Amino acid sequence: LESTESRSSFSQHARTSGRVAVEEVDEEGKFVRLRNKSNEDQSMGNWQIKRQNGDDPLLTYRFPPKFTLKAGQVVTIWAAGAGATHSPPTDLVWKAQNTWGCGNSLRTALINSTGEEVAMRKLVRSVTVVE
Amino acid sequence: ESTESRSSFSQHARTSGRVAVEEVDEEGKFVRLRNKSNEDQSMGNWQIKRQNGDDPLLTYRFPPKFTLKAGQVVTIWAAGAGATHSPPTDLVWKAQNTWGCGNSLRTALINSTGEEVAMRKLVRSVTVVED
Repeated sequence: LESTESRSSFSQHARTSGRVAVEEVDEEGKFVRLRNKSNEDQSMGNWQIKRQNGDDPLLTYRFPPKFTLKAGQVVTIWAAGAGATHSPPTDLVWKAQNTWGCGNSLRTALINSTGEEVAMRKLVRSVTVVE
Repeated sequence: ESTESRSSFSQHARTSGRVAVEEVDEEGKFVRLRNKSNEDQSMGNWQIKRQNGDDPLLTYRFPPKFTLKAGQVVTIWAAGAGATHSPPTDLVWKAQNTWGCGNSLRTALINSTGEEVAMRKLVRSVTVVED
């Protein structure tokens, strides 16, 4: 008998330089997925992923000192809470952080070994309900 | 070699009465309606009006007697999907090959006196940063 009405919007802003893109970001905070979209391997030892969730404190993941994402390949980095299994080279677990973080603005940035941002993907979700 | 895009996906939904437009296939194969209430809804001679941007209006007409029971769904398939007509859960729109695809899809439920009682509109935008 009650009427309902809502507007939802979900936007994805992506930017990539170099060989590796931030391909998929879990809205439920379980994982971040990268892909080497090139025909050459990418060394990613001591690269980082910086995660800015709104005004939440920055979260930073650091890759192993030696890690290679091969041409065409995907790596998924799982937060500890997701219950995934550490299985390189396709699946890595971030043991220190239980979630990548949830919320209406999630910015995931890939950082190379010298500290430059080389790719990012930002998810924004807005919802308004008629009252 | 650098790439950048912003995509957005918006859903505007409005429902009065017992029956909502629950899911609209972006590939045009089907529309699913849900009786969200604890009571049956008679929908004999109701209509679904589909406005895809400025494309010609598409109009589906329910059978002259049709009941969507409390809590239940009905999926209306375009003839092109190859579904099997199986009332009351699946109805095939035999004359019409697709619900239509595109960046703006508006699906409205019309009762037997011509009132729009529910709707769901899906909009997709994508902008690519220019060289």
